[PDB]
Amino acid sequence: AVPFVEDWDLVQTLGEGAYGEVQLAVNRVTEEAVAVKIVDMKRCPENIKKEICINKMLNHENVVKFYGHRREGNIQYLFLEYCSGGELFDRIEPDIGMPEPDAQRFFHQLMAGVVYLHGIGITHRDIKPENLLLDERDNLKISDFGLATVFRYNNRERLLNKMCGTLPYVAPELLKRREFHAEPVDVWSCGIVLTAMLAGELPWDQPSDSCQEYSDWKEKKTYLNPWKKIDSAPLALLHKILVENPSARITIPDIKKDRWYNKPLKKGAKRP
Ligand SMILES: COc1ccc(-c2oc3ncnc(NCCO)c3c2-c2ccc(OC)cc2)cc1
Repeated sequence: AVPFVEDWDLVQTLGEGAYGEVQLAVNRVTEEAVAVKIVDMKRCPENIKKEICINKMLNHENVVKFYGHRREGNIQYLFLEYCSGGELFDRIEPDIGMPEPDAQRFFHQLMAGVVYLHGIGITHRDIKPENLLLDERDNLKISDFGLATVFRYNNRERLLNKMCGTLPYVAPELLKRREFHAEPVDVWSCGIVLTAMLAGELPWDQPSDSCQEYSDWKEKKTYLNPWKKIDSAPLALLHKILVENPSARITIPDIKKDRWYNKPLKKGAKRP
């Protein structure tokens, strides 16, 4: 009943996506901020319709909250939780990474978000530091469900076959096999994200037989970069995640039992 609370000012561009751009909107009355993802549809309808649908299913503290959407002509609007900390990508110093206690905390929160999605039968399919945003308290939130899909419905798993994602994060089976299980693919990409956080570099362009850096890993040459920059404990976890055979790859229940994952490293937030 308050006269102007449906009014938002568009205060700046947060960035450009393929679809279009994202602008920071601020309520004229409350000063609440939200991100507005703008998707130029004459530039596709299949992508955004499913993205919205999937967003309506989601409610979790480590997943960017979906507030709504409007069609306003040929433009789709998605109203989303504003994550003022920006991309996890920007917290990774090239060639260095970040402090191991920060990397562990981000990884904990990433697993909590991924457990949530998988528990409701959704696979994100493009996990990478660009899509892991950070709120004002540096809490990690999984964003962009534009490539997400259902892998479980009525308690029945469906195998995937659409190739998608981003090559350096993509699991080797998605390049080698016609069909593959969804969950190990997201586990793999989380491993590449962990590697990036701890070494400040991606291990290979793609996990194919034709990629020298990938062969080196499969030959256990961890005296090379990026592996040499990583302490033995997290590296042991990475040996379990970055396993070529997805049926042998560690699952998330088992990641939660891993020694590094459970290693005390980090004290509270600066006077919490
Ligand atoms: C410090 O600079 C920035 C830049 C972007 C953002 C940002 O905050 C967001 N909150 C919600 N969604 C967001 N993006 C859409 C998917 O959910 C953002 C972003 C943002 C927006 C666009 C972008 O493209 C480069 C990268 C990050 C936050 C801070």
